[PDB]
Formats: sequence, C-alpha cells, structure tokens
Amino acid sequence: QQPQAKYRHDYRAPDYQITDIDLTFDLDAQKTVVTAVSQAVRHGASDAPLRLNGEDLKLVSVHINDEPWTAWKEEEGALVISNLPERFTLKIINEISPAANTALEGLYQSGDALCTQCEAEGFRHITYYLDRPDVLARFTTKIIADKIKYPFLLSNGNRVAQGELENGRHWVQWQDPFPKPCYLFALVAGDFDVLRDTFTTRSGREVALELYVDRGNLDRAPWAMTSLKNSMKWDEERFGLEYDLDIYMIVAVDFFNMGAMENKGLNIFNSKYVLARTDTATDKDYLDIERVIGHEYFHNWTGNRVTCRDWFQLSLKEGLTVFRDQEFSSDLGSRAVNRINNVRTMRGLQFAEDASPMAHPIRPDMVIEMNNFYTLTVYEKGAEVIRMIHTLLGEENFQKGMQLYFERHDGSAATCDDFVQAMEDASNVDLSHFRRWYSQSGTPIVTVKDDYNPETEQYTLTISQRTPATPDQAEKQPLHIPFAIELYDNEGKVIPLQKGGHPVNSVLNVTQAEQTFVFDNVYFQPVPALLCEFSAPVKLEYKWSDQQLTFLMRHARNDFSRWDAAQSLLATYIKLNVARHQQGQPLSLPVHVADAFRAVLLDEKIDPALAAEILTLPSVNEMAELFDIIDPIAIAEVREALTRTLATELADELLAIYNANYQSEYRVEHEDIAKRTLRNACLRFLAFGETHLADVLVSKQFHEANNMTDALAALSAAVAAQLPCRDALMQEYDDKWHQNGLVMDKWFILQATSPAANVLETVRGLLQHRSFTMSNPNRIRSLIGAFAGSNPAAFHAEDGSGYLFLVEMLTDLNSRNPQVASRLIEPLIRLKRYDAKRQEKMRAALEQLKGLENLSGDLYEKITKALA
Ligand SMILES: [NH3+][C@H]1CCc2c(Br)ccc(-c3ccccc3)c2CC1(O)O
Ligand SMILES: [Cl-]
Ligand SMILES: [Cl-]
Ligand code: NA
Ligand code: NA
Ligand code: NA
Ligand code: NA
Ligand code: NA
Ligand code: NA
Ligand SMILES: [Zn+2]
Repeated sequence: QQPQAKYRHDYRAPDYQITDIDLTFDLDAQKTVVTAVSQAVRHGASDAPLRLNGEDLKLVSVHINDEPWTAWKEEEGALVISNLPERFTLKIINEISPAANTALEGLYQSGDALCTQCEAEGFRHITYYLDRPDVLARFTTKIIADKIKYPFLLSNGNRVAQGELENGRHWVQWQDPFPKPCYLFALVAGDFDVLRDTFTTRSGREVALELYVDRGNLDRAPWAMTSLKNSMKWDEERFGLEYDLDIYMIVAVDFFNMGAMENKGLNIFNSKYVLARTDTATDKDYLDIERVIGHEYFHNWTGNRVTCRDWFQLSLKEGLTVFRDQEFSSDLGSRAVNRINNVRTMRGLQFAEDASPMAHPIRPDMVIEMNNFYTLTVYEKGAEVIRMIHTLLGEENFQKGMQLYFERHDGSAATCDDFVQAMEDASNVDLSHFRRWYSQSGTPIVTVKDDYNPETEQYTLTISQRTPATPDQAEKQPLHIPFAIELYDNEGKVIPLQKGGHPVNSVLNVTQAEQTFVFDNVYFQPVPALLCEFSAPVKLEYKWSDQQLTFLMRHARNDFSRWDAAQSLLATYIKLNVARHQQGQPLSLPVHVADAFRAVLLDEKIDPALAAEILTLPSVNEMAELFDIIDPIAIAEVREALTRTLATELADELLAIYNANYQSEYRVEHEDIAKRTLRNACLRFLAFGETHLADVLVSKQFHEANNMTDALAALSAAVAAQLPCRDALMQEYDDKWHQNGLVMDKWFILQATSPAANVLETVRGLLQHRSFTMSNPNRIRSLIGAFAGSNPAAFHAEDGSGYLFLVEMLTDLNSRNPQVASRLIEPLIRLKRYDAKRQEKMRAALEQLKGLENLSGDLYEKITKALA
C-alpha cells in the first residue's frame, strides 16, 4: 500500500499546462468550500487524459467549459479526466476541513487563524490540481469569511476587489501577476496586529511592508521588520536584485512545521523566526531571525522568479538561497563566526547524514516522500557546492553567472544543470567535472602528505582523494575539489606560492585520485594551512604535529584557520580520552594543549568573536564524527571531563576574561554580541570550578541579567554542571515564563539535554507540563527532539529506555503529524554507527514502527532504508 519511489530519470514534460487559475474559498474551520477555475492547454498527445493530484478532498463537481463532465474517475491520490479539447476551462468544486488537519499540510488552523503550507505537495490537499512545480499559473484568489472571526483575508499579490455580504461575511480578492507553481500559493485568515513600514528600492519603487502577528505582539516585531529592510538593501548591493511587487507581507504563526516559507509576497513564518524582545530572545535568536528573514526574502529571485523544474532540483533554490543567507549574515556580522558555525554543522551533522542510510546527492535520484528531502545535504552541502563554484570563479565571475542565470531562466522552472551551465558559460571556467558534486553522495576523504626539499627549496604536496561507498551508490569517482592552501615561514609570514617562475593560485585543483603539487622558492621549511575556509566539503587527513597546530593558532592569517587548527588539536585528545574512558581511565591532556587555550584567553589582539568559538568545545555530535563506532556515553563524559580539566587549569584566566567582558548596556550589535559570547564561553568552564564559587557566580548572572542571552547562559551552566542552584533557577524560569512558548522551548531543551541521571523520567513527566503540547511542533522538537537528537548519551542509555520512549512518541506522531515524526526518527536511523547490543535494540524499535497500522510514507521510507 505504501507509495512507490519516484526517479529523477523519469522526468517528463506535463501533458497539460494550466496558465491561469481563479480560486474562491468559502472559508470555515470545520468546512471550507473551494471553487477552482483553471484555464488549461494540452501539450501532450491528443488522447492523453488530464491527471490531477488530490488528497483528502470531497469532490462536489467537475465541469469542462461549464458542461458537467462524465468522463472522469477518482483513483488513489488523483482525479483523471478523459476526452478533453486542446484548450478548455476546468471548474472543480470540492470541500476540505481545516480543523481536522493535524499534519499542518494544506489549509489548516493555527490557533484561531487559518493558514496554508503548500511546499512540497500541499496544494493538492486544497483542490485537484497539477501539483508539480513546472506548471506555472497566474493566480487570482477570492476569500470569503466571517468578518468578526477573520477580519484579515490575505493571499499572494495585490488586492483587486473586496466586498461585504449578508450574515456578517466579507470577502477580498487578490491577484498575483507572476506565474507560479502552486507550492508558492498562500492564504491566511485571522485577526492580527499589523506592523507597517516602507522600503524604497534603489530605482525608487516604494514597497509596503506588513508584518502580521497575534494581537499584543507588536512590540516584538520591529527587529524582524528591520531585518527585512536589511535583506532588501543587501540583495540590491550584493546581487543587484530589487523586489518586484508592491506589498511584502509576512505572517507569524505559532503552528508551523517547515520553519518559514517564501510564498510570493506573502511569506508565512514560524513565530520563532519573527518575535523578539531583549528579555525573551537571545543574541542567537536575533541573528536567526535575521538569517531566516533574509533566506525567505532571497528566495524571491532564487526560487520564485526562477523556480524548480521538478523536486529533484530542490537544491537549485535551497543550496543557492542558503549560500545567499550565509553571505548576508557574514557581510553584516562576523564572517568568521558564521563560517565556523556553518562548518560545525557540516562536519558534525551533515557528514553524519552522508554516511547514513538516508545518504543522497544534493540532487537526489530517488524519492518516496519528498518532504523527507529538505535535508542538511540539500541545504547545507548544497550551499557548500555553490560556495565551491564561488571559490573557483571569484565574486565577479560568480555574479556574471547569476546574471546569465536570471537572463536565461527568469519566469521558468529550471534545473541544477541549467544553473551550472550559466556559471560555466558566463565565466569560461570549465565545470564539466565539477557537476559530479550534484550526482555523487558521501563525504570525500582528502589525504595529504608533504615533503620539503632543502637542496632544491621545493615543497611538495601529495594529495589523494576517495569517497567511500554509501548505501545508495556503489560506484564513486573522483571529484573536482577546490583545495585552498597557505604556507607560513617560521615568523608566521606567508610564503608566496610559485612554480617555474610563475605564481600559482592558492586554490589547488584536486581532480584526480592522486596528484602532486610542487612549489619552488620555498626557502625555509613551511607550516601549511590546508583546506582554508573549508574550501571543499571533505574530511582532511594530514598528520599534524601539535606544534604545527598551535603555531597556526597563533599565526594563521584567516580567523577560520585559527579555529580549525584548534579543532584538529582537540580531535587527537578527544579520541585519546574516549579510548581511555572505555578502559576506565581518567582524562589525560598534555600541559602544552591547555597552554594553547591559555594563550587564546590572554591574547588581546584576537577578535573576541573568534576567541569565543575557539573556547567553545565541539558538540557531542561533532565529536561523534571523529569515530568509526560511536560510544555516546564515553563522548559525553569525556566532553564534561575536558571542560572540567580546562576549567581547573585555566581558572584564573577564565575569571579575568569573564570579568573583563562584562557589559552593563545590552545591545544587539555585533561587537557587543562577540564580547558576550566570549564572556559566556568562559562561564561554561567557570561553572565547573569549585562548587560554591561556581554556584554563586552562575546564580548571580541569572538573577542580575538584563537580557535573555545572559540569563539563559547562566541557566544552561547550572544544568550542565548540576549546580546546587539548578532546581531553584529552573523553577523560577518556569514560574516567570510558562505562558511564553518560545521562551519555554529553551527550558525544555535544557531539560532534555540535562546530564542528570534521571533525565528520561523528567522528560516523560514534562509531557504533562503546562507549557507542553503534542499539538505544537516547536514544543515537540524542544522536548522530544532535543532528547533523542541532542542527548545521545541518554537516548542511547544501555537499558534501551530512550528507544522505547521515542517509539511511544513516534506512534502518536506518525498519525498526528508525519513530517514532525520523520524529523524525530532520524536518531534511530543511525543504528549501524553503534555497538551490536545497541543496534539490536534500535532494530527492534524500528521493526515495531514498521508494523504500525497506517504507517506514513514519511516514516516508511526511512525505516526501510534503516532496516536494510
Ligand atoms: N522552501 C522552504 C522550505 C521549508 C524549510 C525547511 Br523544511 C527547512 C529549512 C528551511 C530554512 C533553511 C534556512 C533558513 C531558513 C529556513 C526551510 C525554509 C524554506 O527553504 O524557505
Ligand atoms: Cl467553522
Ligand atoms: Cl504571532
Ligand atoms: Na562581516
Ligand atoms: Na508524498
Ligand atoms: Na571570465
Ligand atoms: Na612527509
Ligand atoms: Na589566493
Ligand atoms: Na500541556
Ligand atoms: Zn529555502
């Protein structure tokens, strides 16, 4: 009964297009009546039927040119209409029930509001349609509703008509002139406060900006409004792109599965990426609002004006729009901190996916449930692939490629290959080999050996690559890997790269399984910086000495290299001490390693933004990727022991830097954020100082904080170090904040990731907490998702209790909200990375889920791959 996989190689142009669609919604939460009048054109064979997609629709009538049609049949997921003219008007009336829509796909209820989510395939839950993104139609949308309950009736585009009716109903009609695929349709109905502002484009177009929030939330909206203006200005400055309509609407909703959504002129956002005030939102929340606002804005060109031919091309818009949001954040804020954190995500989360049963190329070849492919790979590795193009081309060529891409493909539904060809043609850089990045899954491993010849003053790098087979692909081939280097002399000075009397570009083209690169006029032995700015998404194998790495921490020119060298230095001793833990032996760390971090604390010339990241230890998920078999208990306990050892060895310096970075004024400004990140990085270690000194310092910060960044940092430390004040602070936060779901998400995450022995009992009990509900995806992800994904030590408890808990939760969510269920099953899919006893219990859990009545396709796809 489960759906069959679809394949990229089966793409065929549609037999029918729809050029124009006129929608009427007679809105109600229990029953909504949809009337859809579509102007259709046959492109395929004259005997081909029109095959419309539809899910959970009550069909009322079918007309062709106003003739009630008899030549049709409903089948699973479809309405098949036969014997049609070449051009005709299709009219469908059908009913849907928003209040019954717990999957939050299609038209559904968010509190008292009605709203939509149509990407990927949600529009077919609203009416029978060609729900495929290469069908581009001009939408007009009339919305009829109770005026008191739904005073604001919004859809894409501009208001073209409005009226009032008997019995307290009213209506508004919207027209969006840009042809669109139906995944970009949106409708919102409700009562809102509205923040209104203006942006004037550089050529003088005045754009009305409207942010819709629940009543009472206006004073939480200005930062999101500011961020929207900042996004608009940056896309003009950096990409030369202006907004193309008259209004820009954003609606914040509390119940939302997919983060935020770029519906043309009517974006719909999870409230978490809109609402901010300094007592409730952290610096990270502010910068996440900025990047998500930006992301959705940037889709207006990379996604909307040029869309996707088919869903296997998702990375065409997502890799590129992620690249754009990273460049936006990096330009406005700290580029080094942005790059560092994106590399942490790549190495600590995406690499894990690319070795897992769900591994796929950034352009997938095979999909059962497309909502399963909104992945770290498609997004984050997708962006790394765009960034490699940028590295190979340089900014000027890259922008020429963007310009050619839009010139060729504006107003169409294009492919990844189209984008690469625009870059290649505009730049004259050959990207034929490079295209293999779109079709090959898995993480390449780049191995480097070096040799310095003092007789000839030559330095030689011998560089090899391989990609291990993945479950989806038995054949792997070498990639075009841009491999950036820098060479340092004994004084930390950069050595010019040259060969044979000519300069050599610092981006080496590693295109073979093995190759050598020779550099001459290297007068003294160098220290290399390798894979600079993480220039390709690969694992690097080079036999660093500790000295080389601490040298780079002191001398490397790019801040990213200094951080990356610290990561390599730590990796050795993380691996050492995990092996020790497994044999019952305590942490061992050479003095000279602690001294490298001491020097970072005491170096006045280092940007505090960088120092903070160097002093932020790899997460347990980053640590896991260092190991062939993951021991999650050893990893967690070593991370804590390492924290404690550094806290003890660096106690005086940590406290001095903590105090020196105190700020009495709170500002959401990048220099202030950096000082705070450094202060709070020190706090994490100071929390493991002598128990009473730590307790006082942490509780004081919590109670004196004039912003949520500092309050949450203290609370997190009390939980992490199990300090005496923990229970009191956690109860104070609950009593203060329990009516604020976004704020309580932070508290649920702390509960779920607690090191306490009784964490699972506490998490289970919190299913009954006043601020928790299974009806809200944010609450689910903050409590259950954080437990399973961010507390692998407790999730992987050797008694199997974490797996049984997740099975209970997934048994509910499989029926309630399969998209959220599929995000939450991911930790179980990784079972082959664990020891045999854990694998057996995880398989038993997955086999239980496999046997569920009414197993969703979302879970079926992942379970099948995991149990293979
Ligand atoms: N097209 C939508 C799909 C929904 C979606 C998912 Br699912 C996962 C991550 C993001 C996202 C990624 C980065 C920034 C902001 C948001 C999005 C938003 C989107 O891509 O605009
Ligand atoms: Cl109703
Ligand atoms: Cl809201
Ligand atoms: Na910057
Ligand atoms: Na599907
Ligand atoms: Na060129
Ligand atoms: Na060597
Ligand atoms: Na260079
Ligand atoms: Na509750
Ligand atoms: Zn996106």
